[PDB]
Amino acid sequence: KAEYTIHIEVPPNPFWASVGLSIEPLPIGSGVQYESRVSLGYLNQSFQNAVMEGVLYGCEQGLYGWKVTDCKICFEYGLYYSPVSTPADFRLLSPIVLEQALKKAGT
Amino acid sequence: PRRRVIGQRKILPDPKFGSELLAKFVNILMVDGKKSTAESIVYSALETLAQRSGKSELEAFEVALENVRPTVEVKSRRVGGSTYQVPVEVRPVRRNALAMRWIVEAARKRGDKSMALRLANELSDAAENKGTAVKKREDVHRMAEANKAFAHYRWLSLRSFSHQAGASSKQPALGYLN
Amino acid sequence: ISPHVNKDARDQYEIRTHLRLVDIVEPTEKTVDALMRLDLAAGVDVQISLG
Amino acid sequence: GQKVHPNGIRLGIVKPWNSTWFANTKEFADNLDSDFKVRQYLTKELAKASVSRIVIERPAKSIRVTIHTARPGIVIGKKGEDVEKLRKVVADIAGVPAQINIAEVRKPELDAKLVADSITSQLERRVMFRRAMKRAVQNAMRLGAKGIKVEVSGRLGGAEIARTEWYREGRVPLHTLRADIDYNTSEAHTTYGVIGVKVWIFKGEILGGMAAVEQPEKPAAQPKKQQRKGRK
Amino acid sequence: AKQSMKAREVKRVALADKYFAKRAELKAIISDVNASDEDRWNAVLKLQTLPRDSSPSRQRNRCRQTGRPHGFLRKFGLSRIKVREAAMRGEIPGLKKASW
RNA sequence: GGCCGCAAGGUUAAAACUCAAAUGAAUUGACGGGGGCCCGCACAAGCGGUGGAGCAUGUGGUUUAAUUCGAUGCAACGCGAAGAACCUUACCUGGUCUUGACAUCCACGGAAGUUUUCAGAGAUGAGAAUGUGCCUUCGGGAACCGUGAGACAGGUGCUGCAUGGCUGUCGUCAGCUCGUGUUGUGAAAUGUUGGGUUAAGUCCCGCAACGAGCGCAACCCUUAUCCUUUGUUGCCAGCGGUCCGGCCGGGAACUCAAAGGAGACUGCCAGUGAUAAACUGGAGGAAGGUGGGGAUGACGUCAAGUCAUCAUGGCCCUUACGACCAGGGCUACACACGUGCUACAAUGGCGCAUACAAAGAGAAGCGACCUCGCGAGAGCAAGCGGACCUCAUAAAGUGCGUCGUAGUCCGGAUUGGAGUCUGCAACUCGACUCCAUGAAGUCGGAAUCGCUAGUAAUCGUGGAUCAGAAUGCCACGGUGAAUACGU
Repeated sequence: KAEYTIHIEVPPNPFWASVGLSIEPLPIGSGVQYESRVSLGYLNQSFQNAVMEGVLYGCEQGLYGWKVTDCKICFEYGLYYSPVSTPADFRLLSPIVLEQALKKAGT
Repeated sequence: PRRRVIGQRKILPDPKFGSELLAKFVNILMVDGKKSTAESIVYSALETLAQRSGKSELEAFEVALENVRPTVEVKSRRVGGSTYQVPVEVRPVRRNALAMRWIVEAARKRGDKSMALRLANELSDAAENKGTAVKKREDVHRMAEANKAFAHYRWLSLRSFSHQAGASSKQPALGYLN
Repeated sequence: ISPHVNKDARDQYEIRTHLRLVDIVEPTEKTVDALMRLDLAAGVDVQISLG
Repeated sequence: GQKVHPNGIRLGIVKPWNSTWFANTKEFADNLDSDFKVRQYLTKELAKASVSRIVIERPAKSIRVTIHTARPGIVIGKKGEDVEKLRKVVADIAGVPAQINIAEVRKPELDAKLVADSITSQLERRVMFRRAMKRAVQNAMRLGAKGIKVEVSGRLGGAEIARTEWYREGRVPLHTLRADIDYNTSEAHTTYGVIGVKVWIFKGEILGGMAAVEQPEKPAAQPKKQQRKGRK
Repeated sequence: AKQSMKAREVKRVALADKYFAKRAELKAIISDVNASDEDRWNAVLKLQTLPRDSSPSRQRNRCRQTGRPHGFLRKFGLSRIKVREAAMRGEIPGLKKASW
């Protein structure tokens, strides 16, 4: 697993955002399994979802580049910023967090 | 401006020397608010002077006083692209303050067995000066000589104000009459 | 001064109490009460004891 | 920016307190808390309701409660039976006996407290509303006060954000101590949020219930009396 | 704030009490100044240990009306910002703005 | 493509594509390393602190089972959460409960309650003894406890861009605004700008502008010169005992306490100026220009802060974002910062002698004399609810001896040992006292901040909060400067 943010420090701005996951390999033939966490009340209102729609988008990202199989994905934490973030963003963020991680790890 | 105008801050004379300049010399020697100590230092430090010069305390005293501190100093700042320290007359009272600070300044020089002896030190140093500070400051004189440079402005002050001018400074801006 | 934060600020208020000997050194049927109240209350508070 | 309550400044120089009893340090707090308990325990009977708000005294060795109505027939009830039930409700709450209280208000749209709330009740709820304030002011002018301001906030018009409107007539000085006068500020609940109302009423240059200084002593203090000189 | 912290404090006042409170008068002479040993040992000193909690250390308390802690006066038993309100409001007798 | 010229170059002069405007003018807002002008400790003219050293303390960083956060240049960091062993508490580990620790409707079984043993870290569980109350028609009912269901309670749990109430800050800055008339097709102008003057849209003068409201300013608190009533828990001039406390006989001149009254308006005189307003000079006055200080924060704003006072909508768990208990954590650690403390001494330290305060708390509390101990402190105990008492010979300062720049006769972080204190309990991780030990520090970079006089600088005291426990915060009195040309 892993975390990813889009935050920057040189311009006035900060462009924050950020999420942390657990992506862990499963027994062969288990397929694709989902958990959140922060969606109890904080991530969630349309944001629960999205992060799940983000994984479904993420099926068209990767290293080889396509589909997830197996594996379980857990949305452990994250932080939006209210006047720039939306459901989404999260999602756009969440398949980048999933791609980076898969790149870090190795496929 | 500021705005706002008001100056120095009145002082009583401090009880030994009956003078406001003495403090004033107490503070300009004072640290922190210990005026009792600091008075005790200034009278000790003059009693040593102080034995260190002359034979008394006050004769220093004016030698340091004279140093030490002046008559000139410098004013800032700024003129075109730069800032300069241009010479002016001190401030009559400040200076001092000049300084009283130079004699205490520094001191502090430092060294250390008593203030303080440090007074002080210098009065002995300064003061004869020859003391540090007297050299202080000379630096004032530096200066500043540096700076002599000029300051006026820059064109406008030197700048645009033609009056009597010989400048053409300050006054409106003047033609004939009415 | 704020519900939350802060420098600085803070905050300032007062209350507070006048007092106290009136304070009288002896009771009387009309000063008894009040004496009753005075306490009856509330806006005043009254002690009577000699101590 | 932010302001003082006209109020409150304020008290003890132009305006009475809130409650009026002695407590503290060993009983002050607690109490103060009883309170606070009276509040909440009595005021849910008042809320239905024309009471604006209440004042507490505490005399004692009782409690407490002076009530300004608004309304008074609606809180007194048939032959006074409720004012006896009011309270019995004091108490309950609390540790002493409790007494009610009467209060009369008020010129009722003069307030604020009762004017607000009258517009808070319309906004609760919700009605066309908006309006309301205009109104309320007219109202209040109206019945009495030399000027009145009203302000209504929270979110306004149903919403997404937040919000606020005001009106206001005559006025209304602010810094004049001071005085007085008033004043407020009351809220809240509705299905979209909290709703809030302020009211400020300038009565003119008139003296208050006190304050701050007493009248002159020298008439007070006179020199002609006998004394101390103690301590004997 | 929470109703559990309020609560707890009123439970704790409470219990404590039966214990503190009465205990404490014993502590300390049964250990500490004091104590004989017969004590302190613990055990006799378990009289202090068993209730805990009821202890003043904890009892604390805190406000209270709002309940909250670490932000109240206490002389009034009140929060704080609620003292403050309150004050404007005049709900506390004699209490006013502040100036000097 | 054509045309002109030796030619660079000139000339005639498109289209496809593409954007949703581009463009002239004027008004309002806002801005300038454009002009004029006024002011603020804004800068100078000065004084003193701050950066380097060690520590106090909050935030960030690193770390951890956990280290509760929010805030984050102004608008954050000794702030809100004013005093985290525990509780408080957010967090972690382990134990443990599910109509619940708290709460309402309803029914069923028991009065509430008291006493008591044992397992267990305790929560919790089981056993044993014991009371039989209150209202009453003595039927029955209520209180309080236990059990049980549909609801539901509970949530320091999210959302401050859902919202109220409250607050920061520009800043006590001099501004803000409406009605009517006039003026412009209009934004809007006029008034609110001009002239004199001011701390100021302050005051006065004057014009197609006029009329009116809010802010500025008074009120109201505080400080102190004076007039006056009064006299203990206060005072003491002339009288008196007391080997010297107004203790007490005595006294009311006086201090003080705190109640009422007087005073300041450029008023008055002289000068300037539009014979204005105002300003300068002077007398009178305790004080001269709201005498000084405070409360006071308009209109408007950062799409400011507040789910952590409080309120309350939305969203969400109750198989718990609830709740009980023992222990742990909030305090860990090669870091960095914001803010604070303390020293480097000699107009300082140390030992002895020694003078002059304000303010504030105290009914399971404060506390002298006296007794015990080296001492924290404890014992004993007058007094008191404080104008009645204690902190208390306040310290700096004053008198005397001593030190000579030596890392000291300074500093005294660190570190060993022992004693005292609150509390269930001082292991991580509190405070105080005694003995011993011992380090950086020689007045500190790029740099920087507060202050115009009873101010700064500098010395001590008290309180909230508070079982106990500040070098922060709030308030107090002592000593008490330098300099202010210039703009």
